[PDB]
Amino acid sequence: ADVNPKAYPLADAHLTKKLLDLVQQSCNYKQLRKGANEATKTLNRGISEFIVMAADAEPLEIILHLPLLCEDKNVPYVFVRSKQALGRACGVSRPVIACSVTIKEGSQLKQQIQSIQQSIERLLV
Amino acid sequence: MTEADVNPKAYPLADAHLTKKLLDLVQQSCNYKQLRKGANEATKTLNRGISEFIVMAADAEPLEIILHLPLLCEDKNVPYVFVRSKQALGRACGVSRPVIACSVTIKEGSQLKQQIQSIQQSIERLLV
Amino acid sequence: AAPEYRVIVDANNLTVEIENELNIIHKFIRDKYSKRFPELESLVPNALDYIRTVKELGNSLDKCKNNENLQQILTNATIMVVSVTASTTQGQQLSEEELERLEEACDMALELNASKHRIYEYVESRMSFIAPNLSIIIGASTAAKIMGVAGGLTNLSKMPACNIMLLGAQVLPHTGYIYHSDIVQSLPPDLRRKAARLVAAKCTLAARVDSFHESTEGKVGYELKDEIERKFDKWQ
Amino acid sequence: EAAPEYRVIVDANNLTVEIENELNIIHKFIRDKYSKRFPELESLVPNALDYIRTVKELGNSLDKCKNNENLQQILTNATIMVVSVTASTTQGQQLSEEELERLEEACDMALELNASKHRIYEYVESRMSFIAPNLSIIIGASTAAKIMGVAGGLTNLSKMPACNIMLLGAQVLPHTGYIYHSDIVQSLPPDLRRKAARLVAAKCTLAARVDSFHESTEGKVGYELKDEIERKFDKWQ
RNA sequence: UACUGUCCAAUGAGCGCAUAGUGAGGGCAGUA
RNA sequence: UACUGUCCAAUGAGCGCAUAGUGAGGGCAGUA
Repeated sequence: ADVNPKAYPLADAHLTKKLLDLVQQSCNYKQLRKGANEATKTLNRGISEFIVMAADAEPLEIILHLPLLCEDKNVPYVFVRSKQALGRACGVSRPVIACSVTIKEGSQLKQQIQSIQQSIERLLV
Repeated sequence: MTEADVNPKAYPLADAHLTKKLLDLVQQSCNYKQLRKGANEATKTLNRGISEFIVMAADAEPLEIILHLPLLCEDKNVPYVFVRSKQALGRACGVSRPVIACSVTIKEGSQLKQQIQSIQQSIERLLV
Repeated sequence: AAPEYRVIVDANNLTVEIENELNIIHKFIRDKYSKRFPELESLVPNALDYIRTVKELGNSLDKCKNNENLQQILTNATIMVVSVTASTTQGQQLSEEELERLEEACDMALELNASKHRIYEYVESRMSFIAPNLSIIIGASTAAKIMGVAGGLTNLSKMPACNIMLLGAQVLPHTGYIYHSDIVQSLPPDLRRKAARLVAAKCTLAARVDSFHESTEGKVGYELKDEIERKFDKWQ
Repeated sequence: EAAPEYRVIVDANNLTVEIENELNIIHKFIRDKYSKRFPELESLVPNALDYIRTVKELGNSLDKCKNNENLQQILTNATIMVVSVTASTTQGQQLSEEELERLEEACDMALELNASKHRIYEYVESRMSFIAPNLSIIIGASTAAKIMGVAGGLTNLSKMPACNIMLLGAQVLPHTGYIYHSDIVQSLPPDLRRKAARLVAAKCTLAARVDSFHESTEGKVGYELKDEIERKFDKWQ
């Protein structure tokens, strides 16, 4: 089923998965901040790698600010079709409507991340 | 043999009969939350001027680790007495370990007021 | 410039200043009037109702039974009480200087008071256009407060709930405008911290909803407050 | 009472830290204004005094790194080979007499400060072991002179609860004070430090008190507590 | 949680960042 | 600690005072 128009950019059923096991991986690695609040904190502080949001979160607007902080420091962001999924992915019993992957010098995830960064760019204008 | 020979610096040293009354009082004041257990913790109650009396154990080796206290109850004019066993004392404060110093904190409208009263007088009596 | 909010925030401030004044006047009029009718202080406990009365009965205590104006302010109970207790007054009359001053002070209270209301009516009538969903949860007042110190509804929407909760704290540690709001205040004091967190949290949501002028007729806001109200009724 | 010896040592102790700072800074100045020729050497030997010492010799001519006598006695020979290979593969240019003159001059400075440093530590460690012998045995000459500096002398230092003593001269890291950054604590796995501090803190409070009255002058209590502590550190890994 | 065994413990167990901060499981009942 | 039942929980569980302060039990292993 089609998502709300504001959800953009929206990731292929492929990108979706690639993202969610990045997020899982970056979870057992200390480089994950989970929750729309904590998400914003890190955007503010300039230490976010990318943002993942959950286009099924109502009211949608409850996360739509994050996109506007990605403009201050240019930072990527994507919408996966479902938050229930993104919660399992972050290592939590409950839904998660956004998350943010910390910046940490010399992280073995360093490559697997930029891999995602550059993947989202290709989605945008 | 008489173990009646303890370090002289441990002054004044409670009469056996007295020594009971303290442990007993200390045991109760532990239950009325008017008790602090510890070298360090007693020092605090002295400075904050909220200790009625100080009880120390002559067992305390080296003894100097608590001799700083008598010099402080001089300043704040607080009664202080030594009992013979750090071990006996620990058990009174309800502690499986030895306790070499405890203080009976001040607190208003507590039934142990007159008890503490007496104890205090009785200590005064030997410091004089 | 021309920041609409800044005015609202600014106006809402009078109302607390006027609120402060009214308080002073009351304490004053209660103080002076107790020379003429001491016992009144405690029959009418309400600041405003107490003034309206000393303005009404004044030096003649007898004019308080049968009184049309009074009857529209005080229960029959309280009226019949002040009426009997005022034939046993226990205090002398007032000299013109003492009365004109006190009467003049009353008139003030009321002019302030009723002007304070015309100010509130503005602050709500606006606060619900700049940030409708917010206002419904906390209070048009408290809303405009935090929005004031956040410096805009936009900068407000770019904040973590954790922070918002803290907006306006210097009493109690880390109590801010939300902790002192009406909603957070109207419950048993232990339940007020869990309650501040909650409300801060849910406002950070409404704030965000309104930074996009969505749900303008006010939807989100009501549902949100409901969820909150039940979470309360649950706690006891 | 007038000029009390402790004060003189506290202030004396302080010049050492002043000089750590001064050297730390001279270090950075030389490795920097030298990383122009042999920029790599910096990364090769990471040790201040050694570095500074070497760069005074090496100097303007960098041929003959092998078989020099002080280059030898100042350096391990296993690490004197790894230079001549990156010495031939030189990465920088020769130096003006104005840029060298100020480098040599700032080395002599470095070393002469370093001398003065040690010979102050020698003084403090000595007199400290007469002033408060047991306290010293545990934490160390200097750190002991620090807790004393601020406590205002062994008497008060003594009347202080360990909790307070632990926090002496703290403001980097919250509620960590002289004893936390002491030597005997820092030499541990970082997870072990927040505990170790309170352990040391508390034993120091005992020594401190014992020294207050001038017992265990030979240093007995001190040595004992220092052992009871080291041993608990093993049981602890 | 109970019990058992061992170690440590008032001669101090455990705590200790950031408040425009923190950031995961938690409460109640019953059973073991 | 574990199990069950139920109520909450990233749309945020729990924290929020003192730091020249705090002040009691704790860790680990075996058993249920």
